[PDB]
Amino acid sequence: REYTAAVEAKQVAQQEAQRAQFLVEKAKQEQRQKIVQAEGEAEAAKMLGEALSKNPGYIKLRKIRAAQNISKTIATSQNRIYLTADNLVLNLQDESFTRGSDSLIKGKK
Amino acid sequence: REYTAAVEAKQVAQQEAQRAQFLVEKAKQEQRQKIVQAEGEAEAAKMLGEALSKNPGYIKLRKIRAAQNISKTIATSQNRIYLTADNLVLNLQDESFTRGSDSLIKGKK
Amino acid sequence: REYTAAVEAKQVAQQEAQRAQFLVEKAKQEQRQKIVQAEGEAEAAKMLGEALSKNPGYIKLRKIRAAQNISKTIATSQNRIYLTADNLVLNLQDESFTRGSDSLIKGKK
Amino acid sequence: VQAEGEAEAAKMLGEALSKNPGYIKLRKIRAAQNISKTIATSQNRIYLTADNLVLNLQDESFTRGSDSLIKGKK
Amino acid sequence: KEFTEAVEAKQVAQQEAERARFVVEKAEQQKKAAIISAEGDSKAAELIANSLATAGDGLIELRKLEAAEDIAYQLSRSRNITYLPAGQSVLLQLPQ
Amino acid sequence: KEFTEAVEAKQVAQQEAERARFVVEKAEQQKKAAIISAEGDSKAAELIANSLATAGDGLIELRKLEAAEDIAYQLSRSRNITYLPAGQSVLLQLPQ
Amino acid sequence: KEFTEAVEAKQVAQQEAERARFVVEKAEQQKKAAIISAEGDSKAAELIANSLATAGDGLIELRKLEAAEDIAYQLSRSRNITYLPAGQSVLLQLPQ
Amino acid sequence: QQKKAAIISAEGDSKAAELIANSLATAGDGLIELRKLEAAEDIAYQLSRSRNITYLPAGQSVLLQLPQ
Repeated sequence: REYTAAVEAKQVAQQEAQRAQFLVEKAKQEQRQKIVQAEGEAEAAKMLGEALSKNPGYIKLRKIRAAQNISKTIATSQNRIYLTADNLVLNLQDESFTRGSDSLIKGKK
Repeated sequence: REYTAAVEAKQVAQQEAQRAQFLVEKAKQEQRQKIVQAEGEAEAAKMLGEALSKNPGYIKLRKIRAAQNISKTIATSQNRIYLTADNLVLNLQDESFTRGSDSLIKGKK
Repeated sequence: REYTAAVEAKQVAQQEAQRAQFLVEKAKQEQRQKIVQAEGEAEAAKMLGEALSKNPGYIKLRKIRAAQNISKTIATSQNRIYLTADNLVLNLQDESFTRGSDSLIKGKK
Repeated sequence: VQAEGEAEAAKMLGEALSKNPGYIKLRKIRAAQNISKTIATSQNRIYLTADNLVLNLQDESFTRGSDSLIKGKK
Repeated sequence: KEFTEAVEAKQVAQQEAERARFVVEKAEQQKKAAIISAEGDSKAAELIANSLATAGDGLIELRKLEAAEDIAYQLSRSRNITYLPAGQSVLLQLPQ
Repeated sequence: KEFTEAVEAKQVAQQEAERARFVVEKAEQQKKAAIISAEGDSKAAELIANSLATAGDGLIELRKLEAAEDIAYQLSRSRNITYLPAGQSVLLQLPQ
Repeated sequence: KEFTEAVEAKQVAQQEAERARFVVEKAEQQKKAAIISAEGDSKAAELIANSLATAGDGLIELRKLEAAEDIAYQLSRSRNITYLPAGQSVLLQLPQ
Repeated sequence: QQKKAAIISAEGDSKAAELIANSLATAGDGLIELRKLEAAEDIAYQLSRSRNITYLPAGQSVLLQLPQ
């Protein structure tokens, strides 16, 4: 079973070493394609880095809008979870109520 | 199957690269459409900063009103979020009653 | 049972020990085969080490993007998990909010 | 006479096995041969500690659970 | 079975390698498209960033408050969502 | 029975040994090709690492925010997953 | 019953002594064979350590992470897996 | 007779230890792991026939509400 199988495997492995350098080429083309897919991801990466790493203005607002896209997606989310209480600062009558978001005075944030 | 598919896909790929420049135009248009969704968001942003970076007043008041609205739709929310003891002070008799209600003092807010 | 079994074992073992030095050879070729499969892996590894060891830019973004890939997979996941909720940092009214994504300023990440 | 004999077996088995109950570990095994002969009629529900059976196989509790013996941890 | 399959794979792979040179071209074009769409999103975002940086954190927090209404709106289409205060020593113990 | 089995194994071992020498050569070609698919991925990764090192952590955090939406999208196609604070004395429990 | 059995064990144990002689001649060879298959694994590994030392933790990390796609592909056939943050007072519990 | 023979059966398995023990004490759990994986195949055929196998956390003040 494995004797003729291995001999034919050696011959087809000559053929497939030729076709495996050919795979170098073809999967190189699919490599550029997948590079380019994850590099549209990466151009999102660049764009957002240059835009919002100097100072996260919309990365602040995207902590926000993407915690809310996460929690516009928490519908699927059976997930038990825990945010923090001083996050939603449901501390309405508190000293640290607007320690949470008088951090709007930049420096606390 | 993948041979005829590949060749037809190469010809369709030439015509679809032309249509892909057309797609670049169409996606600049979608660029504008989502630019503007979050730029109505951003009109809110620019003005809310100019009116609150002075001192977060509607942001104080909108932590309060977003806590109120968060409660308000916690009503329909099954969420086993909570609050806890002693800020909305319903230790209705307490110093903390004058440290959650007198927490409204500026400096403590 | 064990007498004839042992005698046939010894004879079959003479020819099988010839066959098993021959297995040193055979398993050596399988050795190099497994070597080169996990070397596709390994030189992907060398290349990624030049990609990332210099600076964990995509090590950071891939902690996170593998988070999201692992997550697209955690669809099937039952695995009961945690965050540190200051990881997405959904801290939707908080100072620690803009400590999570003022880590955008390189150095805290 | 009886108590001296039995509790003196206890005496000196005790010194020998309290420099280490290592023979008592090999005796877990050998008295377990006898116990596989006999205790077959049993229902024991005996939970014990993690680091015997293999696959705690590279964290602290088992690096001192089986891998302990590396000179430096014993 | 691997001989004819290997020959057809080589032929299909040459067709796909030329088609995939043109698909790397297509991928540059489709990335113009995807960059510009994800940047519909993200250029809306950068103009929001400019608004919040020049004006301050106004709607940083106020879409952290308006969209914080989304928390109470949307948390418990499931049944186990909640939170836990910080600056403290919480004994977190997730529900069952 | 082990006699015939082991002799057959000897002949199979000869053929597999020569086979596998050339499988190692074909695998030099295929290691290049697999490095190349992993290059699709990993070279997207080189350009991402360069992009983020040059431009800070924008999408380090914004695939932690934008594609963190994936976390809510996916975490819960089962019913016992969660995400939960720290920076406290959190004394985590996990459920039945 | 143990008289004939004892004599048989006597003779068969001498035969097994000689069979042991050549079973670990065979097992000189079989130690080598198993050594060498595990060496295929472990020399993929020698050069993997080489690749990730001459280059670094790139894919020491990313075949955690690209392979964490596999973490999630493989874990979930089970239904009680977890991963829970450090920097806390976790009293980690387990499900039922 | 087993003075000789047991001391010897040890000599064998024991110094199988001696050698792997140098392997580990020198550098660590390298074939412990790799034959965790040869194990995976065969041995964890056997140990996936076995039902429940959890893991444990690390780096925390860990505890456990063990199965009832």
